[PDB]
Amino acid sequence: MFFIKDLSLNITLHPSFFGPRMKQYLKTKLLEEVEGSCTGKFGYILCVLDYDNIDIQRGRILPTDGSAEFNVKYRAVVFKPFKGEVVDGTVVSCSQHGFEVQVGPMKVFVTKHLMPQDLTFNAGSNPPSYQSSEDVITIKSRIRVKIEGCISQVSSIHAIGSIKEDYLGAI
Amino acid sequence: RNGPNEHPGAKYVIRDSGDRIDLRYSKRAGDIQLQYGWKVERHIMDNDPVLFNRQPSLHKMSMMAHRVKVIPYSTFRLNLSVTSPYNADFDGDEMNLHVPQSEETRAELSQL
Amino acid sequence: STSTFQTRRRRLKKVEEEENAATLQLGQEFQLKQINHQGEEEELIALNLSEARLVIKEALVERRRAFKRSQKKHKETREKELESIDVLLEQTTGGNNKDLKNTMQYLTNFSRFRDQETVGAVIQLLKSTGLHPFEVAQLGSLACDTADEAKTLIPSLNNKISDDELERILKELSNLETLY
Amino acid sequence: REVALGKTVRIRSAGYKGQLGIVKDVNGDKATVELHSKNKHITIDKHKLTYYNREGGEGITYDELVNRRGR
Amino acid sequence: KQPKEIGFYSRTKDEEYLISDDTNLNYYYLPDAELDRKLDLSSGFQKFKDYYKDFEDRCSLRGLLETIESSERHKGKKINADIITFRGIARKLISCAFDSPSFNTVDLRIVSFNGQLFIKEVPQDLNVFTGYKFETLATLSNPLQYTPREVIEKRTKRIVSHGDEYISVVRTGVGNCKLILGAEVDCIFDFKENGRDNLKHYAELKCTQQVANISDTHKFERKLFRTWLQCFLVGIPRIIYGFKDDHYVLKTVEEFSTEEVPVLLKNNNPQVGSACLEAIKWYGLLTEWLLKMIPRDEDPHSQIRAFKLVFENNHLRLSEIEESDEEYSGLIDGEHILSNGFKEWRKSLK
Amino acid sequence: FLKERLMEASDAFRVHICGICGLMTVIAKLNHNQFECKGCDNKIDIYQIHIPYAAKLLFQELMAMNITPRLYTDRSRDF
Amino acid sequence: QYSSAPLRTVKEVQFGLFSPEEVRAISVAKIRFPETMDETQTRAKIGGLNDPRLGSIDRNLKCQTCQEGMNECPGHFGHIDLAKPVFHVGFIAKIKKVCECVCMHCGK
Amino acid sequence: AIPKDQRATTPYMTKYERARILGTRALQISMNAPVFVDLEGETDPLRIAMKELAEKKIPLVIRRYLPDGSFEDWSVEELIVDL
Amino acid sequence: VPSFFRWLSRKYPKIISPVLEEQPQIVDGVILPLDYSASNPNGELDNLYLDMNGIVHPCSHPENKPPPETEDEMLLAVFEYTNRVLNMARPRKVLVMAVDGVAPRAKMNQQRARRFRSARDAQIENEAREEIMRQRDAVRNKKTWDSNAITPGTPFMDKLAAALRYWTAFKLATDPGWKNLQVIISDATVPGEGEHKIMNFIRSQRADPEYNPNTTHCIYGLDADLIFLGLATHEPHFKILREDVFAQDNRKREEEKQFLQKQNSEQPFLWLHINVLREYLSAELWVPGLPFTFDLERAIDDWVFMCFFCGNDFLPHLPCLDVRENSIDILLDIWKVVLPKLKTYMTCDGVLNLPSVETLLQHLGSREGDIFKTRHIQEARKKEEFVKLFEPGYHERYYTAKFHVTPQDIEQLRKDMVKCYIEGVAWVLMYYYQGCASWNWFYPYHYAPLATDFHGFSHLEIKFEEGTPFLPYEQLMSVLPAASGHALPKIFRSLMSEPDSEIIDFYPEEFPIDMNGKKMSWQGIALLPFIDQDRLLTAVRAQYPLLSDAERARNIRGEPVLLISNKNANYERFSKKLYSKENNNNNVVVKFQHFKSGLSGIVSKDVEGFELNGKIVCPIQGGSLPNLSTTLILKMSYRLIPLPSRNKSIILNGFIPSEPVLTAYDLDSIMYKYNNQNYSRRWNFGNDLKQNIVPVGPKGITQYKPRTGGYRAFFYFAELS
RNA sequence: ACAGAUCGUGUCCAUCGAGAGGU
Ligand SMILES: [Mg+2]
Ligand SMILES: [Mg+2]
Ligand SMILES: [Mg+2]
Ligand SMILES: [Zn+2]
Ligand SMILES: [Zn+2]
Repeated sequence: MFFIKDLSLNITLHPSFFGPRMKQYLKTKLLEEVEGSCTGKFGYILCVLDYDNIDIQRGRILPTDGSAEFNVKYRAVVFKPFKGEVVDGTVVSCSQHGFEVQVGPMKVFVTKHLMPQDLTFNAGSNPPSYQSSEDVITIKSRIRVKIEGCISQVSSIHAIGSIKEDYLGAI
Repeated sequence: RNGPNEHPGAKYVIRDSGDRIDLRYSKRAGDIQLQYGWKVERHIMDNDPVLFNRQPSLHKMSMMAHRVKVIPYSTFRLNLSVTSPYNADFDGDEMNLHVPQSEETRAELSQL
Repeated sequence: STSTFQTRRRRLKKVEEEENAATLQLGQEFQLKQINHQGEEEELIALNLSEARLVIKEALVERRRAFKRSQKKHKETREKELESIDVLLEQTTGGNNKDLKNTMQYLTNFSRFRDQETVGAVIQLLKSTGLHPFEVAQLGSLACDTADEAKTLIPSLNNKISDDELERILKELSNLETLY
Repeated sequence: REVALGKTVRIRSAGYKGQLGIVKDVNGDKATVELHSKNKHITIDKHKLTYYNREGGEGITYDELVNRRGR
Repeated sequence: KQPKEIGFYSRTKDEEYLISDDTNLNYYYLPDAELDRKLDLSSGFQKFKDYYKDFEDRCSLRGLLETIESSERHKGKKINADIITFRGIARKLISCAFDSPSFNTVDLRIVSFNGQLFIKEVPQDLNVFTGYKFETLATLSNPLQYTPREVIEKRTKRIVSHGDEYISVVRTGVGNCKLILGAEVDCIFDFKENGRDNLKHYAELKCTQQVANISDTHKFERKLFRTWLQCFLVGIPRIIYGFKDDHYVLKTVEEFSTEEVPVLLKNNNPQVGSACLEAIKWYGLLTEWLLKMIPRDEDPHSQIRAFKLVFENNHLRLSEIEESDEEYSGLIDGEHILSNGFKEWRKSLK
Repeated sequence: FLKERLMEASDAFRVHICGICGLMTVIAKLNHNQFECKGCDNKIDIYQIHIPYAAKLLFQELMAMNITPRLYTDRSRDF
Repeated sequence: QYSSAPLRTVKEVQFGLFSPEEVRAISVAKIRFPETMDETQTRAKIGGLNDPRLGSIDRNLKCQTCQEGMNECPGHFGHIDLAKPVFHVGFIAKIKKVCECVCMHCGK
Repeated sequence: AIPKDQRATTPYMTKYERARILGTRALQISMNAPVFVDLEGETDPLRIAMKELAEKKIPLVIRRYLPDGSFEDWSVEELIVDL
Repeated sequence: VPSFFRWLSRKYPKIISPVLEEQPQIVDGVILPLDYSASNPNGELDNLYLDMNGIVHPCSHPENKPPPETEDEMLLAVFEYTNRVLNMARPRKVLVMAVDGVAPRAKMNQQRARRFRSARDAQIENEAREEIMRQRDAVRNKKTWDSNAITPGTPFMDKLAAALRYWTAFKLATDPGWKNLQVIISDATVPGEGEHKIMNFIRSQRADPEYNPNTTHCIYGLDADLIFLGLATHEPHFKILREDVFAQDNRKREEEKQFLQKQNSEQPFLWLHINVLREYLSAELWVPGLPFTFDLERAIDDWVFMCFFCGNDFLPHLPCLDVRENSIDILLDIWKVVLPKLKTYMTCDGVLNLPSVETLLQHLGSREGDIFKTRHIQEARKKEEFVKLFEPGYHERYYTAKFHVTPQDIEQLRKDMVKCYIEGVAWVLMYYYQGCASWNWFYPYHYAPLATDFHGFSHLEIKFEEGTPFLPYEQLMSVLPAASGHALPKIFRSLMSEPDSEIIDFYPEEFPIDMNGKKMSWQGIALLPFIDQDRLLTAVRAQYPLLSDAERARNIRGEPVLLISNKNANYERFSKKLYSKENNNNNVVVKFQHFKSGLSGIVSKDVEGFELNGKIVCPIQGGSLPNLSTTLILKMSYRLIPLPSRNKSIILNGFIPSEPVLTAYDLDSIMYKYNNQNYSRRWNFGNDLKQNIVPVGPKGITQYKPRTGGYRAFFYFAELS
């Protein structure tokens, strides 16, 4: 599921910083920029590998001011929740709406209408969960969950999960 | 500190992110310290390259860049040898003056 | 921020062929035969759960070593693993780096292969088939017991692989994941 | 709330001695005073020019601070 | 190793050497408004009250012996550490590496009655008064929350006196040998914990002149080197320093940290960082040399030997003083050290 | 100098144009730092351009004339 | 004002006609009432020629659609659902020519 | 599309290029960019730019665009100034 | 828009900051829960001392859509409002909710007046409705419950207290982000007006030896005095959250209805950070060449005292000080000009300096005539208490019209009024600064003296007594007006249903509102007779014995209840201390400080009846709320640690100063009285709401800003240059 | 619970035709 793509970034540098350290300045700019990003097209950017031959091209100077625009070339590991993909995670939160999963850095929700009516909200047990037959599921337990689709392309990225599928739950 | 009253003065002071300051209504001049990166709208001083134009503008010689010299009378004064390219006389002619607003335009007007 | 220029009338295509699907139909950005920065006609790289963890770990230690050498020139099991990448992340990436902790924890908890030789030979074993690297990554990461689990897990392998070969390399992967 | 606002004044000393004008704007120690005969505006120290009455009478110095009135 | 608190001892005036109380503790309190204000640190120069060596010979370890005896009585067995030294004295021992012997002259006597090392202490005004004044307005008797406002107002113009000395005994192990050191506490910047380790709650303060050029900057760097060596010897979180000028007016108060000081010190000049490394290595080398040839006898009844250590010709000259010398008679035979109770406790351990 | 006279010394406007439609009908909310194009439900490619207000008025009038003056920030060539 | 959208320069302009679906898609309101300010000449009529969603009318208040004032709001386009199709005045000649070119009973 | 051994453009520096370089350097100096030459007490950014151009100490590259779309990069220090 | 809000906006700009509230999204009929553990875009927040009385009232009987349900709708509304504000603020250390309960006799009389009125207007509106159906059965009246029903001692207070505990238990059980959050609930049994308990708790927490000076606290409330209350406690990193009213969009007059619904569902909120306002005060109270030392800490308390003197909810406003928007500046400049004449300050931790107050009031009376003349001129110009002779200042006419007494009586009455007014000023200062001075002080007058009075108060001393808090039943009797028989004991109803001598005098049937005292709103004065102490106390104590034991059980003072989660750091220690010992007595009390987690205080075994391994029933029985167990929460009593000494207003050591978000230009603008008149540019406050972030949270390890020196200061200067 | 007189910054009077002019 993990992919590495040759992404591109455009940055603007003030001419007051036009010193011999422009290369390292752009390096740290990119480093703090793409780390932890939540872009809706590529997905989740986790690590920026290949910290060599970044190949910072010449910076075209805008006619308006002295700033220069740079087009840096880099590769990084991406993370996108492709719809219809089976993934395995851990339970973190479980309200009456459903039990969430911790597949990667996301908050995929398994809403009550997705999995069958077998799962019941039993609040008597100390950890609030959906204790039922066909194996035991609880908080911080192994669970395999499918992805129905992608929502909220802007801001945070997450999806919705379902368990109603043969050889998908329990495990 | 001179203010917008004498010729060698300023009219506006621009701080970061706009926020224009007026030097004729605020009167707070003198007790204001100019930090680096600000902009000051000073008056047009001597040796300032400006664009001097006469209409109709047929050829490129109708547009010229001159050097500002402040004079104590309310009229435009020019050398007698530049009237021929302008095709202008002094029987009541009217001519326009344009000033640059950036280093790019000032330098390109001076050098071109 | 993009890597592919407009083509096939991207301005007003007006097709809207959904957004994603389980039976291939990958996104436009993640399409086969990607364009490399200097090269061209390079297929998309797919990483398994174990491969991605090794990649990020090796990148992190390389960056830490580079930073340490720059400073010098200027001048158990799962429990032990958590301390290692904790102390690696606490000084290499810097910043908030809140999102990185969860990804690394999930990679360590759900890691299938922990031996360099085994993960290296995984690609050699899987290169026999001409399957799309995404589904081979899915079968390498997700566990299985026989052909039924692999067939039911994803809908992209309908009659694309012979059952005998499918069960053969499924048992091969089963032993290659149970040996470590 | 400056007292020297809209009051008939006479300029003393300098090159405009004896001129009659009305204060228009005050900018700190400097104030803008128009002129009756001359069609121009001049700026001088507010403490210098004397102050007269709108209708007409005796003239006084800048001591009008203690008496917020005309004359 | 990580320093561990052993106990707390108080040495008030008149040589009373009280044990196990916090009557000589101070708390830091200095609002930024006071720093902004033009405080004077030279008023009332005639109000100085001195209870130091001039009043009586403070060069003794009777209080330290009493407090370690009390700690051993409370706990039992024998402390594994082999060298006892005052916090101030130990700093001067290693300061001779980069300081001339004339500037740093140290006279000490050792005792090996316990099969260990027992260091005995052996013996301008305006600057001292200004430092004491800065300490007085930089400290509070009781905690601020329990301090009335009128007490603060009186303190802002209080007299200058010497006292309220807080001594803490800390066992610090460096290398393969364990050492016990008697630290000095001046103020408590943060909160105070009762019946718990307060090493992280301690602090250290001093005064220095304002810099004008790079020479004064280098002098301040050397002072920071000395105080960082001090802190590394004891373990102190706060190294707050005061700044004074020609007019003796407080200007700036800083908040240096133990970990931050070496990094900035090395970043400024590589030479001082190399000196730091050389000093921290030389301290261990000197300790390992001291624990090498000194005759240690665990038998209490064994004959005690007295030594004198003088740093001459870049070497530590150690020689055993003859028993017929009057110094030994006035030290051991005269019962200057090794009190009757301490000797009784030592014999009980046998 | 021509550009400065036409823009800085005269009308100067900033508008947001959708990267798919090419029109200026983009809903921009600077308070929440988000943009949206209701025409093609686009939210991840919005560009800002600096054009004179007269040009914006002319484009709006042309759009009122059932004519679409789509503006693009990239050159269309080859494939 | 600061906008996170990247700043670019126009490189080409593509002309064309406006499809009947596109105008409805981009329209923010539907105009049906031909009278404006019908609320006792105090406020603006909803759905009229001066709909608030069309844009701000005075600087102090903001535009409901995008929440800026006049100096920043570029305005928004509405639409009118014509009862019957109407010939374009500027395309009458082109319509006649293309009708002559093609058959009047079949598209061939 | 950046040939070097096949650069057929003139090695000299045009008046428009000179004006643009001087203006850009002057604007950068005015907005507090680092200066690589001593000023001799000068205080006008434009004359500082001319002084820098005199000894060829301007770190800029001229990109001359061919009509088809290709281009070649010429350094400021390698361009002969004769006008 | 309220005058106070715009006044503080124009006098102190760049203070109001918008809330970056996250908008939940619903897709495919599924609403994604909000991530509580996510970082708050509005800055880090630790404490959320909140007033529940200011949130329950707006939900009940609003200007539109009244709640038809008796209690279910109100409980749902308060629950959703609490959830919204908690998500908006996102606390991380401690959340405290307070409910108004027993108050001092002063607030007592005031509330009496207020409610009695509310009852009168409710009677007017319901009789108007009755005649409305007359001119058209009894089911169409739609008579909602009166606002007087919200009073401690009523069963509604018990229902609210029960609902809050269940709500917080459900939130703690269902939210993984509440692992390290402590919830303190103060029901109506505990005396206080909602904010007094808050400041008492803040002062008690500040007295802890391990208290962190860098803790950030936020208070939610629509009251107009809590802004000055936050400055009175001298606690930096203080932010005030309130609903925005500057917009004031059009109310209700398809897709239009849905847009209007979402507009109401997204009401914005504004920040009122005072850390950046502290700089505003510091650049305002400076005095040129003052004799004694000057510090910001002593200046803010004096300003708070002056603001309280302008107008307080306890004492009536002065006749000269009625606008409370412009006279504040007048008295501020009077204090500034008279400060050099004094060799000391004005207030010292609540202690009032008599000569300073005497000089201030003498100067105010000297300036009183000019202010009265200017206000008369303004009123006459606007036009172009029955008798007012403006030439002599109508002092005698005012006395004879507000008291109807003879000259000797007016002299003795002015003396008594001065005495009681200075005593009340001292009492309100003492209450708002440190604890409560007295629970029995009252003002036996309906007005306040003016002019050249107050000059004879110098030869006096202030001395109060602790007293005892009032019981819920006597307070309910004192505050509740006539009728309003709901939520009342049967004994009180029987006492009402008989023509008693004290019933008619203390609680008549018609409130004379002829005293409008120069105003044009519900605002008025209390013409109701001042209820005495002995008669009401004897009546209540005589009616007590025959009350049922079950009803009499609701007469305990009570204690705040702690509801720490099951994953708290101190949870194991508390369980071991209070359950392993199984002492079965109220003697095991712990003294954990603020070093571990937070919430320094003393706890004790719960007296409500909480048990381990049990279950908690839903109090409202509506909405199908899940039934949780006691294995995830702990209900235990909490007690405030008594203050060892007076709450001295001294900044705690180690406090990190706030970075200046403010330039020196506006500093000198306020200092020199530049005003916005010189700034002819349109100062759009709406545009002033866009470009403000106001970072909150300590900046830098060092607690001292650079003030030259050497080493680090020299390096900083070189970097700046 | 809480629950405001204006204050403080304030933007201009436009369009269409007709005539007389001057370089
Ligand atoms: Mg002519
Ligand atoms: Mg000291
Ligand atoms: Mg109140
Ligand atoms: Zn679009
Ligand atoms: Zn708009």
